[PDB]
Amino acid sequence: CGGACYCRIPACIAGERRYGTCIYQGRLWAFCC
Amino acid sequence: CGGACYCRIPACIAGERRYGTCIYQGRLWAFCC
Repeated sequence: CGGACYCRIPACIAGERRYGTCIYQGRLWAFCC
Repeated sequence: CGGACYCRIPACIAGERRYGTCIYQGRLWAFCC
């Protein structure tokens, strides 16, 4: 629980920060932790 | 708990499935959940 990350379009959730980009299912996403 | 996934080189660990790819700090990683 915690210490991990997610992919989100268009942006990360308030409280999180964008650390890079995901490539998933042929779309680009924000990589958020 | 936030995100549940990680970026790993070279591959995911036990208990995980690869969902895509991360672009992080100028390189490519396995996106694992």
